[PDB]
Amino acid sequence: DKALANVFRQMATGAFPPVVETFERNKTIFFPGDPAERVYFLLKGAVKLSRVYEAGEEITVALLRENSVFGVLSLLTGNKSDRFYHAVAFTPVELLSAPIEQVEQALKENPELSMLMLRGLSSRILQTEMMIETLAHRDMGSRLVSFLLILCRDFGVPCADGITIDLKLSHQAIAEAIGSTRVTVTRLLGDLREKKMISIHKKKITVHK
Amino acid sequence: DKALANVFRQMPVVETFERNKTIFFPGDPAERVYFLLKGAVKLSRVYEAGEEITVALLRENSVFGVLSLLTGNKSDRFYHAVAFTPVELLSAPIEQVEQALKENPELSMLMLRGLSSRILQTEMMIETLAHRDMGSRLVSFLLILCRDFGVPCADGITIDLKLSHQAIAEAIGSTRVTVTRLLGDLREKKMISIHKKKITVHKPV
Ligand SMILES: CCCCCCCCO[C@@H]1O[C@H](CO)[C@@H](O)[C@H](O)[C@H]1O
Repeated sequence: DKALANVFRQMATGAFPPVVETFERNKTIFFPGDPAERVYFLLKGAVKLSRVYEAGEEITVALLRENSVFGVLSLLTGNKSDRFYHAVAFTPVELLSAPIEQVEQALKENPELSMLMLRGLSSRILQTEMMIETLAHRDMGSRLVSFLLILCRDFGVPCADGITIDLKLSHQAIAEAIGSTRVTVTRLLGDLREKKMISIHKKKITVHK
Repeated sequence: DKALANVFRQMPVVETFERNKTIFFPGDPAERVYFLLKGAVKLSRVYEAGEEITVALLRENSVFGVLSLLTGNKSDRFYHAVAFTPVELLSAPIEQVEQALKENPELSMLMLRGLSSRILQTEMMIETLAHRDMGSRLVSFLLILCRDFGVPCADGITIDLKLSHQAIAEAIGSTRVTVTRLLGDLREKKMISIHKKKITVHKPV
């Protein structure tokens, strides 16, 4: 729509437009250690962004929803070459991507684009802060509940009993987000279901509240 | 430094806050934007269910109090900003910032670096808070302080801030006594030493 076409207009630099890319569920968009080459704009689906820290642990930093920008921190920084993030297609994803150097060029004396970028960084901050609340819980049960509520907000569809998260969710993908094992998540969701707090239909979780 | 002045010249009150004093409260609308000149600011977020959790430690040259505007929460912040140590800062009414973001082309470009820095600081608190044991959380938090406020040492890195056990506990979500005993254990192991209420980390490595 008009918003998307605007992004094309603000990103034109006399070479390629932003490219459409699609990724299947659970496919990696970019790996830590890989050259940080492109900036991404999420059109459909959910992206799990994680960071590999200095001691080497990988931790989810954000569950990015449609309209988010990512892969762009390096450009806004000093040092640039090497990605320390892992981006994964949490669900099937469609996005736009452009070389970092194109973004850097397009930003040049372009208040409209830097304002779009500012809103993007601000959304990234808010989403990272949601993961803070999730991971601050020392018990896995509460992390799982907080994570489900992120998904309710990002992808939830109202219904009689509550809110249906509008994605087919694997237990392993959930475990990876919250730093648990697939086995634990299956146990916890079973506990939640037996307590009548959630129901599951065709792999879509409905949270009753 | 020169960059912070640059952000300001695009966009008035000088204020000081003593240690632990609140700069702004959650539930209050965003009234001003703040440029931090001296000291440390602890930003925390109040979440829907009512828990308050640290989201960033801000150091000199940070700009804060503007996020809420950029995200449509000008009418009621869910952030709490506190002088983690005694602070000095410059502030401006948010209406003037709003005006500048709409007139001055170069302004939002100059703010991208500040927001990027905020993301990186929030991600450090992610790594700290994801630790389920308080000992690891404390150590991670001490390392954040070493990066953000550390001064190179023959002994190692000295965190150049005078911090109370209670302020540390609040930041990492622990009790005062837990932090006291953990710092005690770290001193017994020679991993840190404390002189004139300043912590030196001997090998952050
Ligand atoms: C295509 C690869 C380069 C990415 C830079 C694009 C910046 C996108 O910016 C975004 O555009 C959306 C649509 O209007 C908005 O709704 C967002 O709030 C905004 O941050």
